[PDB]
Amino acid sequence: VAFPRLNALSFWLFLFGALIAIAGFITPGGAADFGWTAYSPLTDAIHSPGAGGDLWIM
Amino acid sequence: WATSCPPPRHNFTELPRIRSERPAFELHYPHMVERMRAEAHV
Amino acid sequence: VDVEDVPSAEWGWSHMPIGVMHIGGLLSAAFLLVMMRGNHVGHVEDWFLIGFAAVIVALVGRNWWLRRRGWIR
Amino acid sequence: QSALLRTGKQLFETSCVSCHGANLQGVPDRGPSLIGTGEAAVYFQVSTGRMPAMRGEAQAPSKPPHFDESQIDALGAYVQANGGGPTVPRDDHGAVAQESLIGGDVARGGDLFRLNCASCHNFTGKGGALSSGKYAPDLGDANPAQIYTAMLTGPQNMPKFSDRQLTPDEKRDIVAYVRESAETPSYGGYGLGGFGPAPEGMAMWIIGMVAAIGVAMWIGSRA
Amino acid sequence: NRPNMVSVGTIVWLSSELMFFAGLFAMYFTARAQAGGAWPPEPTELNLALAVPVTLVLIASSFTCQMGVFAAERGDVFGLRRWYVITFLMGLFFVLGQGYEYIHLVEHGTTIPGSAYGSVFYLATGFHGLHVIGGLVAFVLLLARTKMSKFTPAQATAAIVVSYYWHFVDIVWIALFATIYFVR
Amino acid sequence: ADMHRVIKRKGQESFNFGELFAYTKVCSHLGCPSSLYEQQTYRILCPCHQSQFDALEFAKPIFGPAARALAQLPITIDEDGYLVANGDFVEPVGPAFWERK
Amino acid sequence: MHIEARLFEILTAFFALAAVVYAVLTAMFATGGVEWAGTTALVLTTGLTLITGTFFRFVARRLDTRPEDYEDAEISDGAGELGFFAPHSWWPILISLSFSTAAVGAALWLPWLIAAGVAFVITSVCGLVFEYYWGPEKH
Amino acid sequence: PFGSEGEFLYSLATPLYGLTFGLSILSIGIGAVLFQKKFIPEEISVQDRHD
Amino acid sequence: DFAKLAAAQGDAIDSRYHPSAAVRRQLNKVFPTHWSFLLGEIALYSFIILLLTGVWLTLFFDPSMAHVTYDGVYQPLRGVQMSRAYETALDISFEVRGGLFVRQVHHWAALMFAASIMVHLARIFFTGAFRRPREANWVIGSLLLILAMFEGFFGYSLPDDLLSGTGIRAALSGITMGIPVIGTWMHWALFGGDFPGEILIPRLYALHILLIPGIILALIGAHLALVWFQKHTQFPGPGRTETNVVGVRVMPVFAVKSGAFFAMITGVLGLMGGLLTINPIWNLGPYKPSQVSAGSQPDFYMMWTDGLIRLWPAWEFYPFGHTIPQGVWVAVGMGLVFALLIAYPFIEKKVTGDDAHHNLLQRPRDVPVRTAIGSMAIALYLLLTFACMNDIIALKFHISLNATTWIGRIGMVVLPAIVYFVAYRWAISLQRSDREVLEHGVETGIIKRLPHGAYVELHQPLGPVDEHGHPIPLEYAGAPLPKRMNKLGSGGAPGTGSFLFPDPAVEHEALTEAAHASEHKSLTALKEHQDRI
Ligand SMILES: CCCCCCCCCCCCCCCC(=O)OC[C@H]1O[C@H](O[C@@H]2[C@H](O)[C@@H](O)[C@H](O)[C@@H](O[C@H]3O[C@H](CO)[C@@H](O)[C@H](O)[C@@H]3O)[C@@H]2OP(=O)(O)OC[C@@H](COC(=O)CCCCCCCC[C@H](C)CCCCCCCC)OC(=O)CCCCCCCCCCCCCCC)[C@@H](O)[C@@H](O)[C@@H]1O
Ligand SMILES: CCCCCCCCCCCCCCCC(=O)OC[C@H]1O[C@H](O[C@@H]2[C@H](O)[C@@H](O)[C@H](O)[C@@H](O[C@H]3O[C@H](CO)[C@@H](O)[C@H](O)[C@@H]3O)[C@@H]2OP(=O)(O)OC[C@@H](COC(=O)CCCCCCCC[C@H](C)CCCCCCCC)OC(=O)CCCCCCCCCCCCCCC)[C@@H](O)[C@@H](O)[C@@H]1O
Ligand SMILES: CC(C)=CCC/C(C)=C/CC/C(C)=C/CC/C(C)=C/CC/C(C)=C\CC/C(C)=C/CC/C(C)=C/CC/C(C)=C/CC/C(C)=C/CC1=C(C)C(=O)c2ccccc2C1=O
Ligand code: HEC
Ligand code: HEM
Ligand code: HEM
Ligand SMILES: CCCCCCCCCCCCCC(=O)O[C@H](COC(=O)CCCCCCCCCCC)COP(=O)(O)O
Ligand code: FES
Repeated sequence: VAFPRLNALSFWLFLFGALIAIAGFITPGGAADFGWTAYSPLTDAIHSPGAGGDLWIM
Repeated sequence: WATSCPPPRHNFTELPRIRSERPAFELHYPHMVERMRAEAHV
Repeated sequence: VDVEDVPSAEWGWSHMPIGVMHIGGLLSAAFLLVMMRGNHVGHVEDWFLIGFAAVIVALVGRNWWLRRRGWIR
Repeated sequence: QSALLRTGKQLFETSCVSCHGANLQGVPDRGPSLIGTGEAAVYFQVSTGRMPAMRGEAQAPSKPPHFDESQIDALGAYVQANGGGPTVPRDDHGAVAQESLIGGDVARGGDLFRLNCASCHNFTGKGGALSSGKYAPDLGDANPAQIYTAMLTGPQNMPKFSDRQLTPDEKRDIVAYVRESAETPSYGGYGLGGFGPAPEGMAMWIIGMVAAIGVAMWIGSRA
Repeated sequence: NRPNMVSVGTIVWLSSELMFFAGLFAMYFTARAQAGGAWPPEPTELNLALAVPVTLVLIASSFTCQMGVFAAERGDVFGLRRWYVITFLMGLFFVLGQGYEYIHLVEHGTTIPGSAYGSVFYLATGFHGLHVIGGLVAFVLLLARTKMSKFTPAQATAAIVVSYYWHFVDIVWIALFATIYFVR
Repeated sequence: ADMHRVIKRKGQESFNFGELFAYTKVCSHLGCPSSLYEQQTYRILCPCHQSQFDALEFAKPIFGPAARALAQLPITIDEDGYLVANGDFVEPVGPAFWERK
Repeated sequence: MHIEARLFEILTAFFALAAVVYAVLTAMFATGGVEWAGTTALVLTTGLTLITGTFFRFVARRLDTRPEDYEDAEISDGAGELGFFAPHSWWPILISLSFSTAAVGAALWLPWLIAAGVAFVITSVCGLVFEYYWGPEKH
Repeated sequence: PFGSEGEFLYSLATPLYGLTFGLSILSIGIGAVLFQKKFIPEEISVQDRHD
Repeated sequence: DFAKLAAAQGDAIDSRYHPSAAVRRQLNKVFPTHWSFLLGEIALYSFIILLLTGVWLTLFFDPSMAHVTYDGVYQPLRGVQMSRAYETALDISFEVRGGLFVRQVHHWAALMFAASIMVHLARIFFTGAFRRPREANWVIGSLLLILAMFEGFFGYSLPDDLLSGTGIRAALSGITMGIPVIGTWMHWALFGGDFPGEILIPRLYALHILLIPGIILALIGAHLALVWFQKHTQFPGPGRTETNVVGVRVMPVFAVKSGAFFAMITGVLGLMGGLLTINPIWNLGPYKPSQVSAGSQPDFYMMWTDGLIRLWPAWEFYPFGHTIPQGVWVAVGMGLVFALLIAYPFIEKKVTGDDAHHNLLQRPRDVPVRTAIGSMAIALYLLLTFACMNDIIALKFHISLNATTWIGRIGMVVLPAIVYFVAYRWAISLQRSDREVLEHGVETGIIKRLPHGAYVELHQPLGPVDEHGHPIPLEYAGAPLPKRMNKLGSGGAPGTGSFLFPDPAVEHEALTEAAHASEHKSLTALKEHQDRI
């Protein structure tokens, strides 16, 4: 491929981003619970306060 | 399909002549190339 | 160990006997099972202890069986 | 005021009934009775945004408020009319008291805070973990009235401190200590969060030791 | 006789990074359509006595960057270093001028929590400023690499693609400056 | 409303004055003030090594390194209505030692 | 590489037409007028394909036919060095761990963790960018 | 004390002590490292252990 | 003048003490220049800074447990009852100009001392530097680490604030009294009675400023003398043998480097002392047994012990009317850990059977079992250390506190096993990566298409080649192998000048030619020495 190290970086970014989003399940409240589409204002800090939603976003 | 299973580190110890979108087929069945050009259109 | 398995086998300590690791796995599993004895009232952690112990016993048993049958050395 | 009472009921009906009931009696396994919790409980729970709650878990978090000051007064008046209870301290103009709640004896406040509060909130109100998913939060954002009503009403798992257990002057000393330990700068450099040994040991390893090893690598050779 | 691979990759990525700013422009225009006649609303008083000189400095940094590119294509590592140091200083000046504008806007009551206008203004201009900071980091890293080995064509290609990024940042700023300070 | 859930310890059935209970604030594990009192769970949490004691079941440990319950103080009131102790602890207070029980 | 430019120019034609049509059709007989989010997105999608297509079209008219652009090129036309392709590196996983540190810091709003993650990112990206340019150690 | 006019300047006293002390001896150390690396002759010496 | 004075003083010294030969032997001593051989002197310099700042602190500190009423400037504690120790610790940080800075430099230096000892221990263990003839000096170092841990603990216990007093009540008082048969007697010998008493802080002060630091100083002297007269180990490399030392002489290069490193370590610790708050005891209050705060961590070098207390289950025994409480396990555990650390060289020579003299180090990849064991030990240490901070982690990172306890409990068994397996395979994998370069040369990253369409990567051989052109396979020699062509000089040099302006071309040419000639001469010198021996 044109950029072998960028290719490796893309894979590792996939893996660690997916692990960050799934780690919501190890919090007490749990993971994101506002759907994969994440409609507003259900996703705002007033209506989804947990850390699961923020971990999902990042 | 014109290289080994698995491919080497840099994928190719040689390349065939590329004249269509079926280069491995033409590599493995040269006798068919003429037919492939003749029969291509209904 | 042979140098085909550990290339620097003559430069350092390269072999740990398999019995040490098999017995250590079994004892670690047994230790996970003995922490079910405690003051805790929930059982979520009991299931986690049982699962980790089961995985350890399965890995030890697979390794032991495959060495006995000659599939790994 | 009848207008304030009907506005509070009107706000309550499309925000709080699903969990607390139409008559403020509670909905079982969903939310408790509000009878006798008082205006002070409403003020604390709604002005810090904890109410309305969004789900059941270990602990309901604070979040941006869903109502403004007059709506909070209306809701508190409506709840007060059903059972009474404690009220939020006011000033001369009838506003929620903030500055007059700062007591004059911060040394007594610190001694009282360390006896009654630091077990759950830490030496300087930085927060601390509780049993299973719960936690006493960082105290650095609460205004004086929020601190006062938090002591007065005993939220979630926080003990309730009555005006007989901690008199109003003791509470004002405590709020003075809480506010001043939040606004005082660090004296010896960057405060590192105020938790002590754990962030200090993190700073040694990631700053001091990394610097020392990098300098050693620069001075020394490889291979 | 063949495309510069690093160049094409950089151009392709920059075109993608245009869509990121598309999202922020959409946020800005949605908030502006809901303004109700007051845009910017009180108390926000934008001042062009400071935005304009900062904009002009950022534009002139593009000419200095292009001069560095000409030196690099010429094989002159020292001319490249001089022009890229000048460009770095000018972009740093842009960042500081933006920060000073931010500070004066915050004191008069235009903040992210304060109003919808503050939210869009600060996300748009602040993400652009973050892109500028990333470009300054890129200048620093490129200039350090020219001291590491001899000046090869690959090193000159690296300079060229860093300049592609800098021109993208400048043009995005021109678009943001036109829509915020004149199409109010 | 929670008084029906209280389980008494043998020898300590009358140590409470109605709905007032008194336990030692000294943790039985290693002596820290075990004073993180959760009113809804009725859980006493020790900040030092995370022992948890069930206030409704005579401060019996339910989590952590503590194996022993917190000692209960018997309490009552006097003629003026002030809370007073109704005797001593019936067991030694604080961390254990070789000589104990 | 004229086909490469043509692909993006064709996409550009469609995207520009769609953007203009959508803006005009929502300005007229659509509630609220111009739908700004979708119009902006379509205009800048057009811009994306325009940037890439213009770059390819400028590149194509410079260089004459490559062996991959030539209908009856021989395999031996492509003999010689291709370029540099990194043989190995552990810097990509360090960059992703650093960026994930900063992301966890932003998710939980821990400013010190965000600072540490940004510092890690800068160090890891320097490690990647310098990997094939550090000279020998000097003594 | 808290909320006084002098509290901010007081809060920088110890930081300034550490910045001026730490920088000073830090800079002398750097300068001496550079002098060794750039001016003192490069050397390779071999000693017999006799151990 | 300045030269005649030096000759006159030199002759006066030599006529009176005749030290010329011994001094010259010290000037000609050769030290290897490896970056990791500088790890021990970070610990030495931290100890020196600790001595200087500690002497400064003893001029102001009153370690009395006598209770007084605070009369100082710190308004949030006015009128509060406290010990004289807490009183004078506050007086240092508020009433003595520079006292807070000195105190913070002392505490940061203590943290750097412990961390340096840990990292230096890791080098010693993973490179095999403990092997004979150097077993005793590993033992001396092990004792130094234990003494440093307890010295730092006693030191931060001295101010008698709430946090450190909570640490004293649980660890020093609770665990001690829990000890079977002799527990309570040890407690009453140490405290003079029950906790807290009136003698504890003065006694700890005496232990902390004189007795323990004197033992540490004696042990450090023995340690450095053993290193000096046993002649430091080295890594395998060109010209390096079991019987020589390759490096630089003391005079002047090693002396200059050591002095400059000392100055830079001092600078870092001084920047930390006046840029980062450590232990702001006025925020904590004086110690009272009725009070406590969330987050009762010790300094990091003690955390693992505290972590062990947090993780071990509530297992107790009650034989014949007696009590063996939970803390006894921790005590035993600590002893076991220390006994395993001191005894490791003899354990490994018993297991491996290797009892040979060793002056050449092992690369950690080449001893895969010991590397796996040390990685396993570091994994356990980190798990216990983070278990100690489990409450802080629960608050900041949104994990149930109960869950953190169980993660630590299960991970205490599982994480070291996983780490052992991974580290073992990783070490052998690095061995294979070295072998690859030995048979094929350095992958340059340049791909080439042959006329028939093959893709080949260009390799740079590290030795002689064939008539076909492939390299002759080289033998591994225990030394690192280059893997980047730029590290072999392929990148060249930019071009002489300032950063912005070039020098005259003739200067650049002369400088580059001289540099290449010098590098070639150095390589040739090492090569011919190697060929001769
Ligand atoms: C995935 C791989 C495996 C196969 C595929 C999938 C397997 C998983 C399936 C598990 C299904 C679980 C149920 C899901 C729903 C759920 O969410 O839960 C329900 C409820 O539960 C609790 O209520 C209990 C009751 O329902 C209430 O009626 C009651 O009142 C309450 O009473 C408590 O509380 C009271 C005060 O309130 C006290 O009065 C009272 O005394 C008590 O304490 C109860 O609670 P309690 O018993 O604590 O917990 C128990 C809960 C809690 O959930 C759980 O399953 C716990 C989670 C278990 C996690 C399993 C870990 C697996 C190990 C790892 C894989 C190891 C590593 C390997 C990795 C890779 C390996 C490769 C190298 O049920 C269970 O365990 C179910 C039993 C079976 C679990 C499965 C075990 C399988 C492993 C064994 C074999 C080994 C593997 C083979 C290897 C070769 C409360 O929480 C409630 O809120 C909650 O609502
Ligand atoms: C060899 C060199 C050695 C020397 C190194 C020196 C470096 C340190 C700096 C030097 C010190 C300056 C001189 C004098 C001190 C000073 O003048 O100081 C002012 C005040 O400052 C803090 O006040 C914050 C606000 O100003 C107050 O308004 C607010 O009240 C206060 O709030 C606290 O108190 C409240 C009670 O009221 C609570 O409510 C509340 O919650 C909280 O506790 C605040 O504090 P806080 O949030 O702590 O810090 C936040 C910091 C931000 O973080 C920091 O920079 C800390 C950095 C050091 C920490 C290092 C941690 C390392 C982690 C590990 C690596 C982990 C990862 C490893 C695992 C990975 C896993 C993968 C496998 O602010 C910011 O700048 C944010 C914006 C950007 C930050 C950048 C600044 C510098 C670094 C930037 C790095 C590059 C890019 C930019 C980053 C964004 C408090 O201290 C106050 O006492 C203090 O008064
Ligand atoms: C025994 C025990 C305690 C067990 C619990 C362990 C545990 C589960 C910890 C993880 C907690 C997290 C990170 C929670 C969210 C879930 C999550 C994202 C998990 C990881 C998912 C995953 C593996 C995939 C993504 C890739 C990846 C590896 C992610 C990076 C994870 C990172 C970098 C997180 C940090 C981990 C961690 C526990 C660090 C501790 C840091 C410490 C001890 C710092 C102390 C400290 C604190 C706490 C301050 O408050 C402070 C304030 C001001 C200045 C400084 C500091 C400071 O340094
Ligand atoms: C543990 C049992 C606690 C003790 C003792 C005290 N507090 Fe607390 N507090 C605790 C919790 C679990 C919570 C959160 C409850 C919620 O309903 O979400 C609180 C909350 C507060 C607050 C509100 C903070 C805010 O988010 O800004 C304040 C101001 C507060 N607590 C103060 C406080 C004081 C002064 C205490 C001593 C009397 C005190 N708390 C005791 C847990 C515990
Ligand atoms: C106060 C703590 C310690 C100090 C100040 C200290 C200091 C030093 C120094 C300066 C050296 C020589 C330079 C070097 O290799 O780094 C050294 C060598 C040595 N140290 Fe330490 N040390 C300490 C603790 C330890 C520990 C914990 C161990 C291991 C358990 C240890 C074992 C050794 C050994 C074996 C050597 C000689 C190694 C060799 O020749 O290569 N020391 N020490
Ligand atoms: C191995 C060496 C040492 C270590 C690890 C060490 C560690 C510590 C630590 C962590 C503290 C607490 C600091 C604080 O206030 O925040 C302390 C306090 C103290 N130490 Fe040391 N120390 C060492 C050597 C010495 C020596 C040799 C002296 C005496 C000359 C000394 C004198 C003091 C004094 C007087 C205090 C109390 C005053 C105070 O806390 O501020 N120390 N020590
Ligand atoms: C340490 C205090 C004094 C330091 C001065 C001593 C070192 C210089 C004297 C000798 C060098 C110059 C030539 C010379 O005078 O030759 C001679 C002096 O040196 C000697 O013969 C003995 C010197 C041994 C003492 C050194 C011990 C420690 C010194 C190390 C300090 C870094 C005199 O020359 P001459 O007699 O005229 O041929
Ligand atoms: S002292 Fe209470 S759990 Fe250890």
